[PDB]
Amino acid sequence: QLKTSIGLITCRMNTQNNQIETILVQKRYSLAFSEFIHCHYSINANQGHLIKMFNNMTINERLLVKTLDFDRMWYHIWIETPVYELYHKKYQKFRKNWLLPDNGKKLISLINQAKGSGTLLWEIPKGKPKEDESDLTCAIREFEEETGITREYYQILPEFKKSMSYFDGKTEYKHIYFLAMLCKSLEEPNMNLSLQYENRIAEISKISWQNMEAVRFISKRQSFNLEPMIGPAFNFIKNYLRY
Amino acid sequence: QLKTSIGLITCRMNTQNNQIETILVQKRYSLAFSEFIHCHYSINANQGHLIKMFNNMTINERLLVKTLDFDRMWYHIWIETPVYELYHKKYQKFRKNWLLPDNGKKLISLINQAKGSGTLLWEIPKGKPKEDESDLTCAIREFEEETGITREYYQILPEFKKSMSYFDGKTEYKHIYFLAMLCKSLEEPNMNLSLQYENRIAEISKISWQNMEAVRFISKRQSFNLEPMIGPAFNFIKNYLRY
Repeated sequence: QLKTSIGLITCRMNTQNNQIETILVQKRYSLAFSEFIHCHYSINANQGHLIKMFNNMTINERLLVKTLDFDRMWYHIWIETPVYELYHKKYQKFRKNWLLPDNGKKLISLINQAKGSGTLLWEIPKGKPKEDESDLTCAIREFEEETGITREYYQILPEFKKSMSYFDGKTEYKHIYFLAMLCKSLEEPNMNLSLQYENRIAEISKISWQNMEAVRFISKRQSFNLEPMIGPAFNFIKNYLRY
Repeated sequence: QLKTSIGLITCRMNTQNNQIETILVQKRYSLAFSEFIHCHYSINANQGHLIKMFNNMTINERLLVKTLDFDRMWYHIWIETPVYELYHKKYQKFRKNWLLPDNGKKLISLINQAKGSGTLLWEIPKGKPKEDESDLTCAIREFEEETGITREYYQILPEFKKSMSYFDGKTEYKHIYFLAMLCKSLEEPNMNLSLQYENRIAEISKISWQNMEAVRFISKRQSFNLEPMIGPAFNFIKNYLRY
């Protein structure tokens, strides 16, 4: 099939240096954890995944799994949003895998034997377009759903549009990116994260300005490499700022 | 008074580059969170702290506080180690601050109004010496309590010893550091973190080799600056490796 996400690259010049920075966001939890409490694994096939899943969670996440209070695990991703059917499907699939048969003991054992720890991803804010939206409207909406940064702080630069496509697993994920330049100054965007706006924090743990060296530094340390999108983003910024 | 911690700086040469790296560890939770469930704050004095404490927690931590299940907050730091008296002291101090008076509503409100998010520290493994120990014995013991890295992997370099002293708050914290060079190769130290060794994970979320640029990068982004200890550590390594 074709999974397609659309995001926005928002940049500024932090006047202290002659350096272009962009907004990246960090995820609160790992994919591995999310795959676990949504049961994206089988207990009859693919052992090697079951082992990788547990290893690629953070230590805190594993500690949550060691609890066996699936509700506590659910809260970590959902934070009390009401999905009962979703909940109870996953809960019963959870109950039949390690509570009925072995009473946790295989799960708990697998948790203990799990070695190392995962890494929470830095990403360009991106999302899935609503049915009646233009690409750019999705990008705008998703960008400030995720950062509180409203329209009056940036100007869309219309003639930029980059598109990565992935199939490392497999199907095809198309990632499309517009570009924005900041105008009203905004020195501390990580300050828009607050538990009262439960959708900025549903998935984000940090918002932050990142120059290029930060972009490269983070990319050496996570599977998702994001120089191919910030590289051209910043180049386009430079050529724009000249004129 | 004189608070004194003693740690060990363990280095290697990752042959791929001509680059010296050292072991740093990351904390699982923030000081702000730990100050909160141990009641290192007053509700009658120092409002400005109460606000900073909440802001300097991670989003997950705040979500734990938004639970009001103090036991769930306790588990985050203690992971079921038996301290009942400690627990019940802190629980009752917790109960009388926001459960009795306002039934959470001021605490929950303060949580919601909390803006931004904290950062979990990267540190050189360090600890507090037992009563009958030499400095170096504390450093050795604490180093592999915290990383699983036993004695046969490194050689102590005896003629290095660095000592920082802090009083930004205030009292005096003396931080003393020995130096070790790796010998048996150890390509992936983050693999020693596992919930079966509950004391390596009690406080650590990642172990990792860091070259100098990583050291500087992390230091621009956390209050604890650690170039003054790795700087001389690496210099001493270089001069050692020559001869």
